[PDB]
Amino acid sequence: DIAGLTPCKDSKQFAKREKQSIKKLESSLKLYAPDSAPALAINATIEKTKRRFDNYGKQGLLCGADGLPHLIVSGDQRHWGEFITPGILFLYIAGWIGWVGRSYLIAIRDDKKPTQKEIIIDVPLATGLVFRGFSWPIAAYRELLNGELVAKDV
Amino acid sequence: GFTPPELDPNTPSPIFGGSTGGLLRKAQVEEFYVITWESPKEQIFEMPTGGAAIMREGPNLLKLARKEQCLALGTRLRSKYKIKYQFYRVFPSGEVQYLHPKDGVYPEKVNPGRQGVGVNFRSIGKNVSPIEVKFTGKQPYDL
Amino acid sequence: YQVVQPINGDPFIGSLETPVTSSPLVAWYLSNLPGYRTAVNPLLRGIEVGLAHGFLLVGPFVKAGPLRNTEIAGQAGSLAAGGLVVILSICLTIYGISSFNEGDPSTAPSLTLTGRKKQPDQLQTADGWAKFTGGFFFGGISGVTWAFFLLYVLDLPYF
Amino acid sequence: SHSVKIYDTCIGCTQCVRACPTDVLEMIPWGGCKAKQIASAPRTEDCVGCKRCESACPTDFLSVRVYLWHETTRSMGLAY
Amino acid sequence: INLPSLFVPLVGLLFPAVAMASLFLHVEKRL
Amino acid sequence: PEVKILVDRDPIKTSFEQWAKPGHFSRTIAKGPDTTTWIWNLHADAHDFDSHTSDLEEISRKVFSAHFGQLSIIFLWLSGMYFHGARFSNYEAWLNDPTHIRPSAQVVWPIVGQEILNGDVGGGFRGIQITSGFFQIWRASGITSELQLYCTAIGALVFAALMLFAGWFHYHKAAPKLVWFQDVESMLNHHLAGLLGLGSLSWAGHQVHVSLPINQFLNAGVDPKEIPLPHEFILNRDLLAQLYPSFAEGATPFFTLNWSKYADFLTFRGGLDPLTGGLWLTDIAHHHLAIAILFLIAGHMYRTNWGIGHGIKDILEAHKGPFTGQGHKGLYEILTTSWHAQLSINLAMLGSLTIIVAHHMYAMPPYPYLATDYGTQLSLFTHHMWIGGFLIVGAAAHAAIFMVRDYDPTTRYNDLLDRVLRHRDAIISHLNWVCIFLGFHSFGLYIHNDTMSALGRPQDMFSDTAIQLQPVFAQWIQNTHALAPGTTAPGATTSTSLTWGGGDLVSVGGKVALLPIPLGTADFLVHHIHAFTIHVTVLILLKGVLFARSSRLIPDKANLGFRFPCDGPGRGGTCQVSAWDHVFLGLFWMYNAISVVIFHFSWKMQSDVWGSINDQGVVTHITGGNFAQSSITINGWLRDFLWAQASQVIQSYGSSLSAYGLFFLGAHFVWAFSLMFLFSGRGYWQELIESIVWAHNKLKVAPATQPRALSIVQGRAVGVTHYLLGGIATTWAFFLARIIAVG
Amino acid sequence: YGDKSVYFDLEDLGNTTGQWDLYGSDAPSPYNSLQSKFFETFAAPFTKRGLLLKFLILGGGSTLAYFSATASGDILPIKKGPQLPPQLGPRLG
Ligand code: CLA
Ligand code: CLA
Ligand code: CLA
Ligand code: CLA
Ligand code: CLA
Ligand code: CLA
Ligand SMILES: CC1=C(/C=C/C(C)=C/C=CC(/C)=C/C=C/C=C(C)\C=C\C=C(C)\C=C\C2=C(C)CCCC2(C)C)C(C)(C)CCC1
Ligand code: SF4
Ligand code: SF4
Ligand code: SF4
Repeated sequence: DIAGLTPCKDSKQFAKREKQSIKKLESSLKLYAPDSAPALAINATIEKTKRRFDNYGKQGLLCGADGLPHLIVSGDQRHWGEFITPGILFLYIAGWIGWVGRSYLIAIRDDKKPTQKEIIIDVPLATGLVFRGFSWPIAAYRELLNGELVAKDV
Repeated sequence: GFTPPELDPNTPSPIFGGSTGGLLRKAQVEEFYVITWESPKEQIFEMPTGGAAIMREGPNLLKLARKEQCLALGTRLRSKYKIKYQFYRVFPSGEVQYLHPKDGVYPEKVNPGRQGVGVNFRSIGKNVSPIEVKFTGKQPYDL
Repeated sequence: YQVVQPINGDPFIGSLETPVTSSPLVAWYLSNLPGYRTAVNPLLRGIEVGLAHGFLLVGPFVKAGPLRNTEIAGQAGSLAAGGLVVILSICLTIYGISSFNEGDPSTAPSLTLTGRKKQPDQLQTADGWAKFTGGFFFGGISGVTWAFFLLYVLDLPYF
Repeated sequence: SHSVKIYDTCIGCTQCVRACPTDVLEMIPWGGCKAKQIASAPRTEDCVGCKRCESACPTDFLSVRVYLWHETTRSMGLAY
Repeated sequence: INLPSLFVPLVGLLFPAVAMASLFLHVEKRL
Repeated sequence: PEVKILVDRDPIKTSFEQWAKPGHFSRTIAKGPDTTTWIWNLHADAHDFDSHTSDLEEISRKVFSAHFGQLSIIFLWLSGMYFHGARFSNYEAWLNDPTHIRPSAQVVWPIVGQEILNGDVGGGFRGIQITSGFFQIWRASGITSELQLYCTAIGALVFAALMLFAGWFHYHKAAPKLVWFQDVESMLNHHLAGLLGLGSLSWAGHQVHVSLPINQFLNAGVDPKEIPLPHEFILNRDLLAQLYPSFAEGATPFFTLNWSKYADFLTFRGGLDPLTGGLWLTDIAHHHLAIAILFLIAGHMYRTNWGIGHGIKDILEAHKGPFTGQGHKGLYEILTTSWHAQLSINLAMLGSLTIIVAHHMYAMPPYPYLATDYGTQLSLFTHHMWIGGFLIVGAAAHAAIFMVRDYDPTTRYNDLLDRVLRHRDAIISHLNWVCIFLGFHSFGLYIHNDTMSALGRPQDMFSDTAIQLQPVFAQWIQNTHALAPGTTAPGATTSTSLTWGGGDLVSVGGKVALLPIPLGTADFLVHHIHAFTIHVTVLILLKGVLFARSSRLIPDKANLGFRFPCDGPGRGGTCQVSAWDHVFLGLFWMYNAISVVIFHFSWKMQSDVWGSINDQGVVTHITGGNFAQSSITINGWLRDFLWAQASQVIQSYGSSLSAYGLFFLGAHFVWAFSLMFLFSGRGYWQELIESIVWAHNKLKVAPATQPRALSIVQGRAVGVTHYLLGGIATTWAFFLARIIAVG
Repeated sequence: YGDKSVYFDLEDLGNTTGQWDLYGSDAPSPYNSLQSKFFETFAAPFTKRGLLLKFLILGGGSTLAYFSATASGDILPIKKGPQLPPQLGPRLG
């Protein structure tokens, strides 16, 4: 496949690592009582590990000679779920945060003592402002086009 | 124009028990400083070098190894005890040099008998760059 | 009664008078050492100092040296002591050359503890220091030779 | 000896003179401000380079500038 | 006759000694 | 003259007005923030009461209330301990089989795969092993069930609430007046007798009734749940009579002065209990009884209200000789008007006391099953050592603060202090010489050994087999201690500790509890290293304190204050001339000294003390006695100690100790991060922040509160804080992982 | 200087600045003439700055060269040389 890697579902070292992990987890389980709280916790962890490995095989991740999943970020459409749509999600959230904070700073910049509203957050105004980050992708775009995103005269 | 007071030996020195912060060989071969004041009453003050000393009644004379020490002592005498002081620089040859207050009035108060030294008639931002004074003995600020 | 006093009663000189600094026996002992025999020819004081130091240096080199266990311990240690004396002579000569000039008087103090005049110690001159260092070198070599001869060359049970 | 310069922006506030710990600066008659005063540096040979004067100057940029230069036993503040 | 035996002390003891003495004399005295 | 209770009503009314205003104490701070620097200042001077005001009464009231708050915090911490032991611990399982189960009183919820930290500690329990040694304390106290731990936790919570209320009430409702705080005679009398003596008597009373009978039943092999409850032993007295017959007479021996009859449970045996590996509880009870008597007597010294007693002023002023003029005259007035003087004295004493506590606690273990719990021993020793070192450094910090701020010869003149300030130059010069001499001969010998070993000349090394440097004095002293019982101290059967000698190795559960510690050439070298480091740090701190007010460089250093960056680049440069900077350097040197001390302790214990006993009595030590021959070179310390023993921590990944490896790496990171602050200056950072702020201004997103770079002193403080945190934490992780995996 | 409490006078600056010799003897030679007459006569040729310096440097250099170039086997193991066969490297040698 890409970069000489093979799918984890049909890879062999991936399955070997899965088996070894479960064996290691089970080794501890046999020491305690069959149905004690530690035994239940260890069983839950084993089930979690099995579910994790099955999901990794299901999503179609690529596994190297090491038997571990590898992430392709070149832009291949078969792997957009590895970096590109999480990347878009991060960009949206981070722009939300930055736009909300900038809106707060611009809103409080007109008082005689703006610093007072900076060490003591004016929550009433902040609660109204935080929701602009839902549509910041549009507000920032029209802010740039309208030419007042960037401070002229500087 | 303010004849500076002449240093008067025989004036008593402050009561002091001795210290390891006194004069050294520099006083012997280079220079040392002497400060004099009046102090209306006998009282205990903090020495600029060691512990505490007591000013005698009437004139007091103290010899220090640094001018900065003399100035610190004078500042304490002027602000804490409200005493007028003057100090000199003494060379191994036997010379004495009146130092402060140079013209009878302390340097803080403007006096009509002082000329300007090292005053530039321009803002600090109008000095030439080093390239213009390169390979000449002058510095850009000396101009 | 207080024991510690300012120097000569002058409380503005950076020092004190203490039993260690100025006690009768200590003052006498210090004044009777070659370094402080001001009115004596510097060569003889140097001879005494060199003898003492050269004899001193032999012990540590011989006993603690790399060849202490070997039969040639005495020879090796004595040679090392002689070499150290030679290096000390070099140091003395360069110090004197750098710190003194022929045409200048002695830099030693001219006053004593009572304020009376006295001839400044000639050791602090150029030729005075040259004589002192030559005497020190001679005395050091002689002391090393004597310490080496006293042991090994002669049995003389010690330790 | 360090070089101390007074520039014409000085407002004669006197704060630098109060600060000098070796009596290097002074106040002299002048006519270009309300105080008719300006700082002078006639005794820079006693300057130690502490730059305590510059910390007191309220003008922007400074009106008193200390340029550290050749070092002497007086400038190095040595008592021995 | 072993050439290294002669030179190693010469360059490690004699040379630094003479050089340091000469340079101390040069640096440390008024001209 | 008389001692009485003086207070003032409603000095400050509880309210929320000052909460809304950040930094009410300082007027400029109260005005508001101009730059980010403001914020830092607000924290840097939070507890600097003597700077916010000048009235001694207000400072004293604030100090008293803050003491109440901190006491409340400590009580809350203890309540948390007892609750966690009660609910989230395997205390009963450990109680049934001490040597078998590894103590643990913390579990982690399973959220992000961190449940791996819930390791197998034994007793049908999975959690994080604890090295605080609480299980041993609870066993020694007689706690057998979790109901008692629950009750103790609830009581400690209630006392934390009471402490908090007391602080509020004393600062806001009834604030003692200054004369009340200045009454030191009655204070000393009560603390010596009311607190220490009476508290020790109370604890001895508990031990006689609860610790002794309960621990006797436990050591007899009775299951913990079958033991009579601690209160039964008080109701029916034959319960006690069975274990110790002398309880039959009951108190009459105490009142007829037939005290010998109490020899059953009040002994002078010494040594260790061969079953539990700790001190005999019958010795500890007698200990606390004697201590109670001594303190109750000593707390009757100073005069308060009935003429009889001692005036501290009289005692002080009665001492003076020809070498010190009128010494001790005026010290009473100094120590009753300045809090920093008292704080420095007390900090020095408490640091020394904590260090001594560490030494004595690993010397003769006082709790059952503590000696063979190697992790607990190592952790306790290291913890107490670090606490003591920090307190000692704080002593110097506050001595310098007093010297700068409260020292005044015009009104409060003392002769001894004046003489010290007058010959400080000689003091510091001789201390400097001693430091150099010790450094050359202690460390130089290590370098000599290393060079000889590298050149293939082991016969020239300073070792036990080449050139021996035997500590004859220490050997003689510990030999005199070994012969002590029966010769010079007839009433004792066993020596004070098993480290002195006499053989009689003590082991528990197949593990060595204690045995004689030999002193050789390596011990000599490391002890001289210790002396060197202590002397250098003392030099730094003492020079900071003595030259705090003035020196030949800056004759008016006091006018600048205790804390300040410098005095400019004049006089060649006056960087770090303040006393605060001397404390800042003393911190580094204290870290060096304590690190070397704990390394010595750990390696020596592993090499020559800790280990496993076998059937024939052959002791196999954790490290096969390589300290004597490998510790005499730096290469051995790097190889046989650091490299060899780091394997446990670095491998911890994939197991319950993985957290220790994570903290190892993180501590390395934080330590290296500190160098960022320790090596740079604030000018570069301010210049860079200028460009950053411009980039922000370009987008109308610049903060109103201007972001300034950290102050110089703050840069130093941050650097030292991060350095200490990183180093101490990496050593913490290393020690814990090594001793839990190998112990 | 020293009248009562005065500690300063321009007439005698040496005393004022503490230019004393704490331990100078100012006493005659403790040696009898005969011993000095020998020492000053046999140690005379070593009291010249340049001569002594040059002689010391070159004599010490020649002594070191001679003693190091003619050392015996029991002195320095470096020049006694190896006495064992040489081992091989992991693959080189
Ligand atoms: C860089 C050149 C250099 C050289 C060539 C040497 C050579 C030597 N060193 Mg040295 N050393 C050096 C650098 C050097 N060292 C440095 C930089 C250090 C500081 C780390 C030391 C620290 C050191 C120590 C601590 C010791 C040595 C010792 C020795 C001697 C050991 C072998 C022996 O037993 O011979 C023969 C042994 C003898 C005792 C004969 C002494 C050597 C001759 C005969 C002395 C004659 C000197 C002569 C008058 C010239 C004076 C110097 C002049 C050139 C200016 C050997 C001659 C060991 C020693 O021998 O003690 C002295 C020893 O203890 N070295
Ligand atoms: C920069 C080049 C260089 C370097 C790094 C060395 C380094 C070394 N030489 Mg060597 N040497 C060199 C050039 C160099 N040599 C040349 C060009 C010759 C003449 C062909 C020699 C002849 C020589 C002999 C006979 C011996 C050594 C030996 C040694 C070793 C012991 C120290 C010593 O004896 O000092 C060097 C001794 C000399 C006689 C050097 C004189 C030759 C040059 C021109 C001196 C340069 C001085 C100059 C002012 C400084 C150069 C600039 C800068 C590097 C400071 C040492 C590793 C000894 C040895 O074998 O080790 C066991 C030894 O006995 N050398
Ligand atoms: C319970 C209600 C209450 C209220 C409303 C107040 C109100 C007030 N107190 Mg007060 N006080 C209280 C309880 C209260 N106090 C108690 C219980 C104590 C005993 C400790 C004190 C002792 C006290 C003193 C000594 C002083 C005040 C002062 C003040 C006034 C100044 C602002 C202030 O409070 O500091 C700020 C508010 C805070 C919440 C700061 C935090 C302090 C806590 C203790 C920190 C907790 C420590 C924490 C565990 C540390 C670990 C960190 C970790 C979590 C990361 C203010 C009007 C000061 C004053 O009146 O000035 C003249 C004053 O000096 N109080
Ligand atoms: C301070 C640490 C230290 C100490 C104690 C020693 C000690 C020793 N080294 Mg050594 N060494 C050291 C560091 C040290 N080394 C370091 C850092 C290096 C570089 C890596 C070396 C490298 C080295 C080499 C290569 C060799 C030694 C050797 C030796 C031995 C003989 C050295 C000798 O004779 O010199 C001369 C000794 C003296 C001149 C004595 C002077 C000191 C006197 C006794 C004290 C004076 C104080 C006095 C009591 C004050 C009282 C005053 C009163 C009278 C008024 C000796 C036991 C040699 C050896 O063979 O080892 C066995 C050897 O060859 N060393
Ligand atoms: C029996 C008398 C007695 C006792 C037992 C104590 C005990 C204590 N005092 Mg105290 N003191 C006393 C008399 C006493 N004092 C007198 C007469 C004066 C006036 C001269 C003072 C003035 C004084 C000051 C100024 C300070 C103390 C402090 C402390 C505490 C020190 C820290 C500690 O070790 O915590 C040990 C913890 C415990 C022992 C836990 C139990 C605590 C109990 C409940 C204490 C109850 C004792 C108290 C005096 C009861 C009277 C109040 C009553 C109306 C309820 C400690 C609890 C310091 C402090 O504030 O504490 C942080 C402190 O700053 N005391
Ligand atoms: C009972 C002990 C004690 C007491 C009551 C005091 C009391 C005081 N000290 Mg002091 N000190 C002590 C011990 C003590 N100290 C010790 C042991 C040392 C040596 C380390 C010092 C060194 C010291 C210095 C250098 C200074 C003081 C200062 C002060 C005064 C102001 C402190 C302040 O509020 O600043 C603000 C306090 C803080 C900002 C808290 C600092 C937070 C630390 C660095 C973080 C700790 C990290 C934590 C342990 C682990 C990481 C957790 C994190 C990751 C969440 C105050 C009266 C200052 C002063 O000016 O005196 C008048 C001052 O300059 N002390
Ligand atoms: C695709 C991809 C990639 C790459 C890419 C690239 C390379 C590109 C680019 C890019 C670029 C070249 C960019 C740029 C930019 C620029 C500028 C100039 C900008 C800006 C912006 C701004 C300025 C903003 C602001 C704001 C906001 C909006 C947010 C919040 C608020 C604030 C105000 C902050 C890779 C292959 C890796 C992978 C896959 C994916
Ligand atoms: S640098 Fe210091 S000493 Fe020099 S002129 Fe300025 S204030 Fe005075
Ligand atoms: S501080 Fe500045 S403005 Fe004020 S007098 Fe001095 S030079 Fe002029
Ligand atoms: S580098 Fe910093 S601490 Fe040093 S003199 Fe300059 S400003 Fe002061």
